Amino acid sequence: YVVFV
Amino acid sequence: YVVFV
Amino acid sequence: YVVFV
Amino acid sequence: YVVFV
Amino acid sequence: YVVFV
Amino acid sequence: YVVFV
Amino acid sequence: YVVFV
Amino acid sequence: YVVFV
Amino acid sequence: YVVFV
Amino acid sequence: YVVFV
Amino acid sequence: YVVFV
Amino acid sequence: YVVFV
Repeated sequence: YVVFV
Repeated sequence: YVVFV
Repeated sequence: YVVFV
Repeated sequence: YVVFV
Repeated sequence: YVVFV
Repeated sequence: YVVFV
Repeated sequence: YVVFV
Repeated sequence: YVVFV
Repeated sequence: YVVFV
Repeated sequence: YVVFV
Repeated sequence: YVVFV
Repeated sequence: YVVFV
């Protein structure tokens, strides 16, 4: 899982 | 916002 | 699953 | 908005 | 499934 | 709006 | 859009 | 299976 | 977007 | 399985 | 984003 | 398994 925000 | 899962 | 928003 | 799934 | 909006 | 499914 | 299957 | 979009 | 499977 | 996006 | 699996 | 992001 990867998130950029 | 970017998600990879 | 990939999302860009 | 872009989704690939 | 692919959506662009 | 574009969908491919 | 291009698909080969 | 190959897709380019 | 490019997928090979 | 290979994806470039 | 690049994945090989 | 290899990911570059």
